[PDB]
Amino acid sequence: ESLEESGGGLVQPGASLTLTCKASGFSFSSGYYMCWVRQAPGKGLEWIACTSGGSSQYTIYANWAKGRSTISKTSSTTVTLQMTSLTAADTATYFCARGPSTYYGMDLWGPGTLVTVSS
Amino acid sequence: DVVMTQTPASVSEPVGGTVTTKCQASQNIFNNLAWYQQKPGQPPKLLISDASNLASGVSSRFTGSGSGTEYTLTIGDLECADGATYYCQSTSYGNDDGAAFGGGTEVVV
Amino acid sequence: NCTFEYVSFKNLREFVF
Amino acid sequence: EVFNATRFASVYAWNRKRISNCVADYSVLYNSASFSTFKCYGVSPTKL
Ligand SMILES: *[C@@H]1O[C@H](CO)[C@@H](O)[C@H](O)[C@H]1NC(C)=O
Ligand SMILES: *[C@@H]1O[C@H](CO)[C@@H](O)[C@H](O)[C@H]1NC(C)=O
Repeated sequence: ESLEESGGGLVQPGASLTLTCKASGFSFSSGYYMCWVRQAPGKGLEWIACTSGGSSQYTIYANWAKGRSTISKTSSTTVTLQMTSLTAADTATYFCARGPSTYYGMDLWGPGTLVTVSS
Repeated sequence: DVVMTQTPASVSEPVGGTVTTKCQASQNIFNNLAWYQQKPGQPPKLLISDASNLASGVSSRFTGSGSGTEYTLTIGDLECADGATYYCQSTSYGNDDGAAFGGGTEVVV
Repeated sequence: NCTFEYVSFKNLREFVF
Repeated sequence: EVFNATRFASVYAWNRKRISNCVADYSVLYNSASFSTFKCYGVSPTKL
């Protein structure tokens, strides 16, 4: 299918930003989990959080962003991740990926959206 | 959250050779591993799931092995288009173990 | 369904429940 | 006896057991490496 992101770009330091991932061709059923992952411009990937689909409200947060991220499902096709107290170290490219209920690997990755934390 | 160390940081192999990558887990994961290949300017693409299963459209050259805390990724018959960065990830999404990535490894033809 | 289970006139047995 | 039983039940009418009033040791399940599809949610195997 397809996954798309919107709401990125330039964000002032110390502020809060909202990033939305939109699905096309399927629904966020309980058999698929949303996840957020980031990439530094010249470094590797860093996982952020995930949220189980369907009626379940089960969410998992990373240790580093436990107090600085909030992930929740708004609808079966749109969803938002909010991060607070943005710093220059958070300048990264965010990827929206889906996870099958089998605990298999990430398939159908999003193109990614770049966020810049600068004045 | 489980922390994942991937070695070596950089590897270089000739054309047609075999390149191996080692991924270590702080605690036991019981497989639930995923191997990815990322080209510059491209989102990562899945190669191996469950540390032993190959997905559709994935060449037999990529092979996954290991269990417990030690895992191995082997790429045989390296090609000019295989130059990329490879990553390993635990797939414990709602298990409180997290899905933290390890240090990526780049391959040089 | 069973939710719990337990296995352990000269005589006078005195019980309090 | 639940795991290494003589024979399991059929999938359509599966073997059903209730565990309560017990000191359940999940460490024996955790240490065994014969399991290849240890897939659960809500609780970590080490913190179970
Ligand atoms: C046990 O009792 C009733 C019997 O009709 C059953 O429907 C119910 O689900 C059971 N109760 C619990 C708490 O499991
Ligand atoms: C019985 O099953 C348990 C499941 O935890 C396993 O650890 C153990 O090795 C098994 N024992 C035998 C004798 O098969």
